[PDB]
Amino acid sequence: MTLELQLKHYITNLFNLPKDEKWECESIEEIADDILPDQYVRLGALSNKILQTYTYYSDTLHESNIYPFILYYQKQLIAIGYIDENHDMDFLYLHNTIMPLLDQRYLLTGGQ
Amino acid sequence: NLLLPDLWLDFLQLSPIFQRKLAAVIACVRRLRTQATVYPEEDMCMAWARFCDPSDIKVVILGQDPYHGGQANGLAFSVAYGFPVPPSLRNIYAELHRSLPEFSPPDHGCLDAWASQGVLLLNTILTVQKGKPGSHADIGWAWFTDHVISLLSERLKACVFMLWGAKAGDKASLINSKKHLVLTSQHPSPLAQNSTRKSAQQKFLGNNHFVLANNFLREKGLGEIDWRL
Repeated sequence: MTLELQLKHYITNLFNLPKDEKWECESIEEIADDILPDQYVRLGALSNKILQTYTYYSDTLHESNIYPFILYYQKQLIAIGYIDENHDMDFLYLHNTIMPLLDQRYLLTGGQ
Repeated sequence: NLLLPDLWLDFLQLSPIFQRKLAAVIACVRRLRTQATVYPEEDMCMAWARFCDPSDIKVVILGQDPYHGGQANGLAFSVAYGFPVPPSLRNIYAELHRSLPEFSPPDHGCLDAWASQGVLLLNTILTVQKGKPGSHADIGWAWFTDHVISLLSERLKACVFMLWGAKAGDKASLINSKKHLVLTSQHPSPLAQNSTRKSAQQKFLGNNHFVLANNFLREKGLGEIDWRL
């Protein structure tokens, strides 16, 4: 639960949201090709892999038009980020099952 | 005790061995409930079956597993009154509002009126451990809900099936698409909303599934669904 707490801290600080508002989660499985930008989905890497997803929501999150999310493939962390007001995905972390493609986890309190 | 209403027991006509297999899945969940929090409660995991007679089902909407934070109410996608509307349900509302001029997105996630009109909101997995999506994916619910889908296809004269995303789409081969209207698209999740001008599958927003469903029902002489909430 460390990563979800780091993401909540980051998002509530970035968007000046109430720190004590409860976040709820929607989880669905879906292939990476339908949920990640085309440039990050390649044959032999993320293409055709089913991801387990966590999308967080609340009243103020809905007011801000943002969807924070965490993606996994089996036990491997695949992505940390949020969908923004323009429905663009902004990644704090992205891994294609082979290697990290994007890593701004230094913005998180984890030290990674 | 198979937790199902008597009308559903009559509808499914479960063989003795299938009755025992369902009872075994129920027993597994009962064992797991003493070790951890499981959603929904036992007397709510069949709520999806209690809103209409199975012979009156006109639309089947498939979900995956229940919400795992206490908001599940035994229906796919729906949440109980007072709970914030989850993202996929918001996008469902958005497609309803685009396609149906009389539909206005509500401030709640309660789909009871749909269920009462013969919309079956069926999660393929009927329980989940708190905070752990997919944790009950392999305890036997999938066999049961697969069989339910097959029997709905076989026993109903005319029905609409809405399969959103890859997981639900995998169930299409269970359905007789000559008897029934099988509507497919990408998942309503905001994660799948904006993507690639590549997807062989049509986007959820714009899929027109609720209009096509009511057109089908009208063509077959059945009462249309009032989708308003």
